[PDB]
Amino acid sequence: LNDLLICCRQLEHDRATERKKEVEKFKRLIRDPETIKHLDNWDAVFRFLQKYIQKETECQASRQKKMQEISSLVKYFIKCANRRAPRLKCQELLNYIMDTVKDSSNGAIYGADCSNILLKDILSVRKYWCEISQQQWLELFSVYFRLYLKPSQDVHRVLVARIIHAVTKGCCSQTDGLNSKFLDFFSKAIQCARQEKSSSGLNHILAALTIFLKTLAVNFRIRVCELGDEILPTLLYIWTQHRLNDSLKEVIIELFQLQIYIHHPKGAKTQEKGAYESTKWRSILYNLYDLLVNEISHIGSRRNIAVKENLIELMADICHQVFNIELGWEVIKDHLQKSQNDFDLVPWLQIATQLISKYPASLPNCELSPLLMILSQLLPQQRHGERTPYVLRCLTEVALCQDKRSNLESSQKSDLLKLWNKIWCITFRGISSEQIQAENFGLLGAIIQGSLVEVDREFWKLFTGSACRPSCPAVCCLTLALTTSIVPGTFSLKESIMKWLLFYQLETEVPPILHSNFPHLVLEKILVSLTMKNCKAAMNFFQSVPECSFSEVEELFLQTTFDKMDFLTGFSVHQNLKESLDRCLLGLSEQLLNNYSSEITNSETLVRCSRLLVGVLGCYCYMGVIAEEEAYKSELFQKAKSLMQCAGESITLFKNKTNEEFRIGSLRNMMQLCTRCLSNCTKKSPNKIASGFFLRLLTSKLMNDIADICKSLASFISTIGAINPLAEEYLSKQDLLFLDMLKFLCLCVTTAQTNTVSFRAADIRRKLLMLIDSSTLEPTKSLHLHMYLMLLKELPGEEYPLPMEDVLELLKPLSNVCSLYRRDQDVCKTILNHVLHVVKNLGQSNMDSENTRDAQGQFLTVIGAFWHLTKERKYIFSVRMALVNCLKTLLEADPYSKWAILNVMGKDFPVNEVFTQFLADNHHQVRMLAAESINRLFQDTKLKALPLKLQQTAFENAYLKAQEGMREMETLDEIYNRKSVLLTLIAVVLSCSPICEKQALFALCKSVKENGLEPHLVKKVLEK
Amino acid sequence: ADDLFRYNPY
Repeated sequence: LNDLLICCRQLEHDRATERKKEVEKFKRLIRDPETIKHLDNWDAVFRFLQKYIQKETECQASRQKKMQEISSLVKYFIKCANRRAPRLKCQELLNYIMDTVKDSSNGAIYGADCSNILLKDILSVRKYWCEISQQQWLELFSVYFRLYLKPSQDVHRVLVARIIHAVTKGCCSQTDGLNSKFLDFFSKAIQCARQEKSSSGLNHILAALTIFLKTLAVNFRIRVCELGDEILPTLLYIWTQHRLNDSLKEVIIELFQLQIYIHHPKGAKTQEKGAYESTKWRSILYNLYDLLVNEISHIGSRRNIAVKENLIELMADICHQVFNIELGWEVIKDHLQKSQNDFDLVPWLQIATQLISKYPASLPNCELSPLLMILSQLLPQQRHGERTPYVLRCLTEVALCQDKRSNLESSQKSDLLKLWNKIWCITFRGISSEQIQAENFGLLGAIIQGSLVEVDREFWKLFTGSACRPSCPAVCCLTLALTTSIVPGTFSLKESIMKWLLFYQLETEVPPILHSNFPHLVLEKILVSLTMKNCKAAMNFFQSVPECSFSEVEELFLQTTFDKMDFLTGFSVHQNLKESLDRCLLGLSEQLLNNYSSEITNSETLVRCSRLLVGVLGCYCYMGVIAEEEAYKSELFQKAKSLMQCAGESITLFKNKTNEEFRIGSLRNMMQLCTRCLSNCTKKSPNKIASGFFLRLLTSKLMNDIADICKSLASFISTIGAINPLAEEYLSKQDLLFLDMLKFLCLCVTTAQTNTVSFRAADIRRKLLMLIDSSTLEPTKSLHLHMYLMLLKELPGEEYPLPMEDVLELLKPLSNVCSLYRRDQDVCKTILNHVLHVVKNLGQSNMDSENTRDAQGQFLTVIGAFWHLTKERKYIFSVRMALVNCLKTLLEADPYSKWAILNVMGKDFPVNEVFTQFLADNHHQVRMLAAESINRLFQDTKLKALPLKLQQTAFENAYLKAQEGMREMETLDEIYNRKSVLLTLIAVVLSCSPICEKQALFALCKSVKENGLEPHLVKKVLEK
Repeated sequence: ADDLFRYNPY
């Protein structure tokens, strides 16, 4: 240890040539004992190295080589000191990098090397990426962008751009974000790109600009719109005059899409509906429409003839915003008719398909008949060309659009019926062509679903026989036909369809249904409905069961302008057919079971067959055909149990030896299928009964083997910036399989408590809780973090609460887990979003023992710690939003704040009083979330109203906070946002609480002339 | 600095 200090003291001097020997010794003295002693030392050697660096630089080609070798020494030290773990102090290193890069006295290659080291050693480390303060981010951005604007053109410029990119991402993902005043910086760069032809690094600069606009669009919406109106013409000029490379074109397209999203949230056509309109924006829209039309007729826009999907989406959005220089659907019709080559016809078909699908109201009624006239002329070619699928998709979209309209005239209806019947006649021939069998059937469905064509006898013949093998589109068309048609007798047909569905080659060659995945409970419903006396009624009854990016910013925009407001808004079965179906299913199951081999057959086929059997049984049980108790004694249940027992052999074999790597895929597929089999919802559906049967199928040995495999796996030992520790790229195949098995076990435990099963849910739950033991779990491991988050999200349940000791076991390591990731914003947000699920079990107070208060304190202290850290401006708006969601859940759990009190600094705060504080936040999205969720303070939400005084006090406090938000006051956007927050709070109070209606109305009347609320906005809200 | 996260019954 003393040797290093002596060597550093010697190196502090200035020798003529012995300093080279000292440097060689420094490079060569790094050994394992020295590294072990350095653990805390690195700061001192680093500052001594800085002394040497400044002394050496104090004293052309030779100087350039000296700079190169000194940079090599610096990077060698940096990679050696952090090779095992990030230990070097980061702020001083960032200061060193800034000092070396800002001055132009150093050589260009030396600055490039320093920037490369900053990019590859600092921004690539998660700890350094997360610990950097906002001021350092801003000064780094300024320094590294001022360098970019310099006229010195070299190879490092592109690299510099990359730096900015990374920095921008960091400043938008770890702090409050860059100020709006930085935007002009970006603008300057664009202006340079207007005259500079090389355009070395515009892609990275524009990607950083896109990230900045995405972050800055939530506020300052009008500012962003003005910036777009200022910038976009230059981008169009660059697109016209540049080389038209790939990455730059894609980034420009993405930026145009973002601008259109901001100007027209969710396709707001007019200003009164939410759009922001300007003459410059309209001219830009027309110019960009012309540019995209010109770009479509190009080889590079697409052997392949389809256009890239992003271009089609942008084109459809522009057309919707432009359509009423007519520029209407007649342009599309003319392009469809005039174009002869299929290369010039597919893009317009794609554009029409997207326009119809996204905006059905765009196409007027009067254009329905002519359009179908044109499309019917493109399809009937006897050979199926490369343009046939696109024509079929366009026809399907047109049919689905027509099905949604009810203001059609009788003559129009007759003409449409004639055209639909004709094109049905053309499209029916050639159905045997498998090459387009996915599209054809779908079109047929669109015809059948809308009842646009009467089904003939020959259509039913298509399903029977060997004309077409079963497939997902074919089965979907079949169930659509069964829903809105009556099967002709021609028993000979229903049994034929049943045999076709259940066909298996007699003596190997597994049936197509067992090979291809189908949507859950689709084959079983068809099979059951076939056997019933009234197939159409049974299918309708089955279908009648009740249901169990930048989009959110667009929804926030719509909410701010008050254009969207989420609030204030006897069967009989043929015995012979049933026996035939049972015989066919039993025969298929037996043929699968006896042919089974330990290696030859696949694992998921057995599970698919078992799922089919239990689904058929559950579909029978949903109606009155079969009884619950004697469905267990049926031979089908025994065969399904045997199939599952045979399937468990693979699990046992993998348990015997885990080192095998080729069995992971099949096990993962089987676990995913089993997870899909089970359901946790309880609404008296065939899915619930099928899930119960499947749960009863599983034996205790399989569950114990799965738990043992999970324990063994758990115990077993380009991108822009740092990688998120929760990223899936850190997970191997074994980790993914372990996560799938853990999810399956969690669902089994959660759903097993309702029913009775062979295995014991308590033992499996105890084994699961053994995984998060303090001695075993290390939060620093990504797999353990994923395991803990999955357990937190899955284990708690509302219908059947867990024992409070299990809740304590779940909550025990949470304090440490939050302690490790205090710095990371993304991990904190994920942790909050996952922990908000425990409040359902925490709120129970029937067994209010000491364990209940212990668990409640354990959770509330963590929530209060997060709130206290938030109050000190320590977390970004995402963590604040997650905290708001958690507090809303807490308010739902305990309306009266009997136990939900946050303790911090020796003081206590009720959750209700804390919640109203978020109405004066600095971010619009958090304020809107709080204002929209404020209704929890006036209703039980478990719908009985709260006492009078509580409601009065809550309304007064919320109104006062909303007033104070405005009271603390180019910046029209802030004023507009605060006014919208106030009006939204008043509207929510009016909609939810009938007691405070008069008070809310009087407050609105006062604020009309006191706060300067816009009369038209409040008028619209009051009208609604 | 980090003692806030820990739960203290006493």
